[PDB]
Parts: sequence; C-alpha cells; structure tokens
Amino acid sequence: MQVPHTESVSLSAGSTVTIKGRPLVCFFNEPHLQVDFHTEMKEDSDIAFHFQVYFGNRVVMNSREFKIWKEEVESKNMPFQDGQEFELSILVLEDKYQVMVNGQAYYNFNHRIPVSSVKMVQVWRDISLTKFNVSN
Amino acid sequence: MQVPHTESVSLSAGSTVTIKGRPLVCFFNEPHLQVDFHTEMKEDSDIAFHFQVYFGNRVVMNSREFKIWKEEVESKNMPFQDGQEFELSILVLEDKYQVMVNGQAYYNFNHRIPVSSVKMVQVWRDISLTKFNVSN
Ligand SMILES: OC[C@H]1O[C@@H](O[C@H]2[C@H](O)[C@@H](O)[C@H](O)O[C@@H]2CO)[C@H](O)[C@@H](O)[C@H]1O
Ligand SMILES: OC[C@H]1O[C@@H](O[C@H]2[C@H](O)[C@@H](O)[C@H](O)O[C@@H]2CO)[C@H](O)[C@@H](O)[C@H]1O
Repeated sequence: MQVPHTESVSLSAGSTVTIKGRPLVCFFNEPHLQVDFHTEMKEDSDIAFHFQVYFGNRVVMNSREFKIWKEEVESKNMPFQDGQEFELSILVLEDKYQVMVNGQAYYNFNHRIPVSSVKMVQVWRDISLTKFNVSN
Repeated sequence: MQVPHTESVSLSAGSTVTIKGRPLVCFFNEPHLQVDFHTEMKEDSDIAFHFQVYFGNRVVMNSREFKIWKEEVESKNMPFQDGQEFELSILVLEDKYQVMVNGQAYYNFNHRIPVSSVKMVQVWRDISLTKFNVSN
C-alpha cells in the first residue's frame, strides 16, 4: 500500500478506522507514524485529529484549526513493539477519538472539530502499510 | 531508489556525499529528511553525524556515541523550497562536515568521531530519492 496514504472518508460516532503497518527502521532511531484526520482532501487543510507516534519515545496529539496548531496533548504510553506489525483501531466516539493498539485503548482525544467535518485521512511517515479501512 | 536507503561507505577529507530527492508532502505538514553517518552497518550503531531536516521549520544535528545522543546543534536556516527537488552535497572536510543545499553551504558540524570510523550512511524519512553517491 502506498505511503503517504491519502483517502476520502466520512466518519460518525460508531465509525472505526483500522490501520495495519510496520515501522521501517528500529525503534532506537525513532521512526515516526502520523495519522491526520483532515477537513478537506487538500493536504494543507485543517486537521481535526493529528496523531503522531515517536516510536520508542512519546505520542503527540493536536488539531490544526484555521491553519494554526492548537493545544498539544502528550502521552508516554508506548505499547508498540520494536520491529513488529501493529494494528491501530481509531474508534470515533460521540465525545472523542479513541486509539487502540492491538485491541486495547491507549490514547484519547476529545473532539475539537465536529467529526462530520472530516473528509480525508492521511497516514504517513516511517511505516509500511498493509491495511487501511474505514468501517461501513 | 529505495527509502530507507542504506549503503556501505568509506569517507576521508575530500569526500563528497551527494543526495538528490524530493519531499513526499507539503512543507506545511513538516515532512522530515534524515541522513545518518554510522560507524557500522547495523542500524542501531553509533552515529558520527546525524542531520535531520524538519522541512519548513528547523534543522537538528548531533552525534550518538556509545548509544547516547550528545550535544544537539540547531539551525533555523531553511533554504529548501516547498515541493521542489533538492541536491544535498555533504562535504567531508578535515575539521567538519559541511552541508550544501543546491551548491551553497548552510550547515556545518565539527567532527566528534574520526571520519575514518564511518562505515555506513542511511538516508530516510519523508522523501523520495533519485541519487545517492559517495565521491571516489
Ligand atoms: O502539536 C503537534 C505539532 O507539533 C509541532 O511541533 C511541536 C512539538 O511537538 C512540541 O514539542 C514543541 O514544543 O512545539 C512544536 C511546535 O513548534 C509540529 O511542528 C507539527 O508538525 C505538529 O506535530
Ligand atoms: O539531537 C538529535 C536527537 O534528538 C532527539 O530529540 C531531541 C529533540 O531534538 C530536542 O528538541 C529535545 O529537546 O530533546 C529531544 C531528545 O529527548 C531525537 O529523539 C533523536 O532521534 C535525535 O533526532
């Protein structure tokens, strides 16, 4: 699957975004993973949910609203395992996005932009990708 | 050309490492470029020269010695142009590495590990690559 990966989407409460991939290099060198929920197909459009994993280090979450990054949310949760394939499940809940890694929730981000405004998802940085699916 | 790109090298004063590539996404989203001069072929080996461009933002340079990152050197020079192919020339001088962008030097990093200890170069993160050459 092509990386960067860019897809049109429609999301509502009850949607799940499933992403299966593998880091391209060892964790010691801090590969990244980035998943961005965009308001338009344009790459520089606003971002309702920015999810950036610094593998082996930390996770950063934010929104970009009218071209401006807002309040950063940090996590030190690092359930990802060096060299391993991972399954990310991003659950769209009424109040927040919830990010599961291999079936358990480790990260949460309350909605700042209504989820009905999301029109595109981009998955990119230092991973190979074998699955990207938005639930029906 | 495959990215991550990993090659065995031998360097001395007078060597030039030429890298031609293009960012994979727009600068507004901060793609990165990383070039690491390693002491062994192993990916987690020590790094004589770590050169990381946060496109549209800043550049970070450092060494990793006996598995420990040392003193970070920061630059705000950003000669790279959004969406454009770039030509990086890393000159190995007696005292330092000098990084040229499109034929002019913008970054410098004094040797902390002898250059004769460098055995591998890895080029990776959010670029496509069309040329990687170590001068003869
Ligand atoms: O917040 C997401 C946003 O972060 C920007 O970088 C932050 C960095 O995470 C933080 O540690 C530092 O203090 O401020 C930086 C902003 O100047 C990234 O530039 C951007 O791409 C997003 O990842
Ligand atoms: O110095 C290169 C090294 O940087 C690490 O990240 C730094 C970051 O650049 C700096 O702004 C912050 O204050 O400290 C961080 C270290 O905790 C990266 O983790 C590493 O991969 C290299 O890029």
